[PDB]
Amino acid sequence: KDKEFQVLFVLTILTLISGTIFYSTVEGLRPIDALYFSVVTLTTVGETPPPQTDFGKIFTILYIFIGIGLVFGFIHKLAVNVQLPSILSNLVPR
Amino acid sequence: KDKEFQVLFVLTILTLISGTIFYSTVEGLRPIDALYFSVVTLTTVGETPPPQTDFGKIFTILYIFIGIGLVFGFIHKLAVNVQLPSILSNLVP
Amino acid sequence: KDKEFQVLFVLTILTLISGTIFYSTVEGLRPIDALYFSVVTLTTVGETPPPQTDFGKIFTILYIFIGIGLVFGFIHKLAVNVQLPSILSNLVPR
Amino acid sequence: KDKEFQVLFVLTILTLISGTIFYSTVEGLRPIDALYFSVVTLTTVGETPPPQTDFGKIFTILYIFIGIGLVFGFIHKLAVNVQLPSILSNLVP
Repeated sequence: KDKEFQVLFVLTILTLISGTIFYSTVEGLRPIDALYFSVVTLTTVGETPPPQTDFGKIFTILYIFIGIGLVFGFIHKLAVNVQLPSILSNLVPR
Repeated sequence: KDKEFQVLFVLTILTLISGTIFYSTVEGLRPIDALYFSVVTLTTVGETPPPQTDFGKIFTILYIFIGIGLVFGFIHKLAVNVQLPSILSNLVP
Repeated sequence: KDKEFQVLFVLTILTLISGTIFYSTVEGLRPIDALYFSVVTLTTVGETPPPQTDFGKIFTILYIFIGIGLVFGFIHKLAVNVQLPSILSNLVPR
Repeated sequence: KDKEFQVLFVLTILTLISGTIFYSTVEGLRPIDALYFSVVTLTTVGETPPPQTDFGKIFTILYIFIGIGLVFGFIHKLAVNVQLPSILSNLVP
């Protein structure tokens, strides 16, 4: 698998579980929506409203600075170490 | 050009067709809008509302993780291997 | 100045003038707003509504793919070749 | 740590204080909201409305160009020089 990708994967899931728990609890979201927000926020897509609560905004500011690096690193490794080899193997003629 | 840019181009179009098909079918969008969402979502611009359905949100979460890398790699190759040479050639007196 | 940064700067301004002209004309925006959109769109910040018109959406899709690379390259060079030296010079004790 | 991360940290806080002061004063926002906008705007997340005033839009255009590089450089250094070592040390049995 490659221990780095594996670890990046775990950390990213941990980061997303944490956001998911925080947003459903504090912003009153359904888990699906708290997870959805966490994800589109850390990947910087952002096509949702902002948080309503001041805790929500605060946590969110911290969550982005601490979380964006992990998330983008995971994507990088996924693309470089997972997807690129898959594509390679799939462009082989047999 | 080069087979690499060409392939990256095809994959990106495939990824965008797939999103287009998914969003028009599941979120009920006109193809233009499903394509428009796919594109602004994978490039992370996101200037639209979120998906309405739970399938839509689920697929979208997966589509971002799997798709952002391809899309940004394609833009990278386009910039480096297509646009930069074009600008070079067209700065020559 | 450094000819590369200079050229990147010009291209980015050209790209932004083009978007500014397109959006004020086709989406009916005030120039300030057409420029504002162009900018937050190419930098991927996106905190505006989408385009209304189908031409608008089409042009926008093409404008992002062709424009995001230039814009981010310009930012990179600005940060590396302009801002970093300024900061350096400004951390010198005299 | 290292003087570099430290400096990048200070500059980012300075850039965010400046945006905070600007937006609360010119766009009439509570400091929490002016800080919140500054942050999601420079990190490019953007999940809020745009500025209302023309000064606000102008400043914001400039603030993105000048500020995005600092902010992303700081995140880079934080990830590379702070978070990676922390994770390393805490994977040791």
